[PDB]
Amino acid sequence: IDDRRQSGFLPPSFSSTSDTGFTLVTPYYFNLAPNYDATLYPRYMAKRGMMLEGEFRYLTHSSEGIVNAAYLNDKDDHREGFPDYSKDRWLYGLKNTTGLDSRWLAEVDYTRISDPYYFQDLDTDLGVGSTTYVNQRGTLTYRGDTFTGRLNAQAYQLATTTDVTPYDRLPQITFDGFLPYNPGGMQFTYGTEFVRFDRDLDENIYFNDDGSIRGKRPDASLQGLARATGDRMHLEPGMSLPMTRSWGYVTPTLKYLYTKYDLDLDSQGKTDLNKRDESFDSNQDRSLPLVKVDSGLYFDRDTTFAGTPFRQTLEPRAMYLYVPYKDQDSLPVFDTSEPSFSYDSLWRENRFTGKDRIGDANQLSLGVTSRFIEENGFERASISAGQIYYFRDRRVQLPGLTEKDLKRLNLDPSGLDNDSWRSPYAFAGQYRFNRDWRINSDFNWNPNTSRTESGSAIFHYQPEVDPGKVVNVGYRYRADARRFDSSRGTFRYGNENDIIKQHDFSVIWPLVPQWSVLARWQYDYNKNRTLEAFGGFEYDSCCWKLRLINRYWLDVDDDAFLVQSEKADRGIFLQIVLK
Amino acid sequence: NTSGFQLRGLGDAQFALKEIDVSARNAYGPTVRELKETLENSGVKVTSNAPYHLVLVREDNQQRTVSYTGSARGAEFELTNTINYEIVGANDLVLMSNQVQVQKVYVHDENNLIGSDQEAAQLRSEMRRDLIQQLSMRLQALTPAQLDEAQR
Ligand SMILES: CCCCCCCCOCCOCCOCCOCCO
Ligand SMILES: CCCCCCCCOCCOCCOCCOCCO
Ligand SMILES: CCCCCCCCOCCOCCOCCOCCO
Ligand SMILES: CCCCCCCCOCCOCCOCCOCCO
Ligand SMILES: CCCCCCCCOCCOCCOCCOCCO
Ligand SMILES: CCCCCCCCOCCOCCOCCOCCO
Repeated sequence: IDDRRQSGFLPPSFSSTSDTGFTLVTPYYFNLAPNYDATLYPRYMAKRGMMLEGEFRYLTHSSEGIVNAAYLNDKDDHREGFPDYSKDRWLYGLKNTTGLDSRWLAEVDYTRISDPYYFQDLDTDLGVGSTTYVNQRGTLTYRGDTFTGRLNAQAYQLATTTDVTPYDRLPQITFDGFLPYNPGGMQFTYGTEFVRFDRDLDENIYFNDDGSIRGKRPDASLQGLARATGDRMHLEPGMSLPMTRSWGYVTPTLKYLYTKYDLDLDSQGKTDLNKRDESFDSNQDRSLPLVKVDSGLYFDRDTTFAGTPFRQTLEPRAMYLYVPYKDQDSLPVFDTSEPSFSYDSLWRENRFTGKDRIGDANQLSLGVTSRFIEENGFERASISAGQIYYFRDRRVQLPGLTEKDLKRLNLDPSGLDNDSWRSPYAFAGQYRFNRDWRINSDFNWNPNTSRTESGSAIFHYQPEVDPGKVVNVGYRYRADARRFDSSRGTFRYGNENDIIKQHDFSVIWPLVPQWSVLARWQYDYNKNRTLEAFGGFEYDSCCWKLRLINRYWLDVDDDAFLVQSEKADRGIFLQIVLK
Repeated sequence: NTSGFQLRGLGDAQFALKEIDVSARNAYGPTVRELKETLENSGVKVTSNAPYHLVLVREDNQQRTVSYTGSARGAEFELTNTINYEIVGANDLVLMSNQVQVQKVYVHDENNLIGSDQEAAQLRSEMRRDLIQQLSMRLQALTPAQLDEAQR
């Protein structure tokens, strides 16, 4: 038949959203494709002008990449008063990756937009959510058999006006390698890093005509070391000796972390705020030992469910972690984040990410994992349960989450205990099946505050290789999120505004032959508000395919007063397809 | 003896196939390297000279938003790592083929992008080692008795 090469018009699509008005897209698929293709997306809009997109794709042995372009002359107006506003909307980016066969990997992830309101006005692909940033990174990586070196130049471009300016890692050089050894002898590892974090803060106030000022960018809410820039060097040598047996394993590991900071405080940060409170040191120094003992056992069993023979392995695991305490409050945060509690949290050398914060540790992590494997080697089910036992407290915290909250914030959020003697219970369950049955659950329960920190229950239903019947049911909860507060310039635990308790329903189901129903409903119980809800039909003829849906959804917005607002929209979407 | 559980003994983690040519679309990378490493530590030597090859084609790292903030912005991201492997035998014949995947969720901060990237990186490492674990479990159950039975 061939006919993969539709070098003509692709089945168009219509959209009447009563906000964007009438919108007709008529794609053209350039099939210059022995291995690489091209596509043109000329979108006509009613409220806005005629626009065009260009998507080039290439896929070969040792190479992969997608180039994107887009232009629109803005017919729609009255987003004028909004700052950083442009009438010539454009987008151009390159997502490249070359040299998968060689030791020289050249990755590229660049994307430049014209204005922060590009995705809030033109983007419909990512419907429910909308990206608040785009990647501007370029990575070169050498990868020897014994070591790995990487030069990375990564930055971010804000697709919004209500978030702080992201830091730049203009030259991040990492050298992580190991050392050749013989079975029974010691194993040596090393991780070196050098990053120059820089950032061009835009704290310039924006004006009106009579109202004078109407709002200032969030960057002007950063205080002191929050405005810090500069370089950081990290040296991390380590040694490990894994005694492995057929029934168990014990692995001692001793590492040493040395970090040095060459900072700059841009004056306004240090001359005003610092001097108003404390002193500033551009030359910073940190050196810690680290002890980690990882033990584990292996049990086996023979079961038979529904005639199918399964191997139920029981895997108990213990891990002691010791890191002495050092005051790190004088350090700024560049690449450090503190992930919420889970089962994986039990087996990490540091409760923080990045290198700006090294968690003071003296813990005994106890866990267990029972998994069911069918004799073709396939993992069908998995259950994990664990808890950490603290012998000391957790004094090293993010800016605003340490005893800063006691003084300069007078706050004490509910569910925050860093002085208790134990962690929440962590449960991670998973039940799978190849004909796309998939239920995944996660639950974290703090016994001290007697509160649920995190919850998750995801379910994906499919039948006997029939792609017509799909049923997705998801429930999510989150109240222990540690995020940077734009309005406070520091970190914050469990933001009342951003607490997650949402459900996501989805379904495609056959009614009568050639006909099927499509539906989805996302709902936030915290706001008691529906995020997204659409429903419609799919007529599957012998010749053509017609999909029609009525859709309601919330989109991100940042008004002229620079506050995060959510704004909804309802519309009809129609699409034709030949396959 | 009430349960039926008892410690694992050599005969279980014996690994039937003691040699196989492990290759990947990403010839030099963390996945394939740590894979060959784990296999060698398990007792299986890796060499290009082999009638049986384990080929990793198309390793995919996808990401989607799974929860939203109070301002309808991304709150939690779900990373899904998926590796498509095929076992090849004599004369470049695909003896068998399947996929192995895993997924995890992390909290994304719109005001701390680099920290979130670091968290995502660590998560990707853990997921990587999990996928390698699964591939190990799958390769252990293999037997040299399973032939090509090619027919055309
Ligand atoms: C791939 C490295 C890019 C990182 C440079 C830092 C960019 C951070 O600021 C982004 C916004 O500034 C506009 C960018 O300037 C023009 C970019 O186009 C030139 C191509 O390099
Ligand atoms: C002079 C070392 C500081 C305190 C003595 C501790 C003795 C054991 O620790 C030695 C590790 O000290 C870190 C050395 O600085 C990094 C150099 O090694 C990194 C390799 O690139
Ligand atoms: C086992 C729970 C308490 C252990 C905390 C370690 C510090 C106090 O113990 C010191 C005596 O133990 C001998 C070495 O301890 C382990 C190594 O880490 C301590 C650094 O000297
Ligand atoms: C004032 C009215 C209350 C606001 C709506 C809150 C409703 C939240 O609970 C709904 C639970 O009902 C589940 C029924 O499922 C029907 C949806 O499933 C169809 C899939 O699209
Ligand atoms: C859409 C699939 C069919 C399932 C029915 C769910 C309908 C939910 O979408 C309603 C969209 O309307 C938005 C208004 O949100 C509810 C407002 O009323 C609640 C009163 O507080
Ligand atoms: C211009 C659109 C105005 C209509 C308001 C949108 C209301 C939000 O609900 C959309 C989905 O609600 C169910 C409507 O279903 C469409 C018909 O298909 C029903 C079969 O499920």
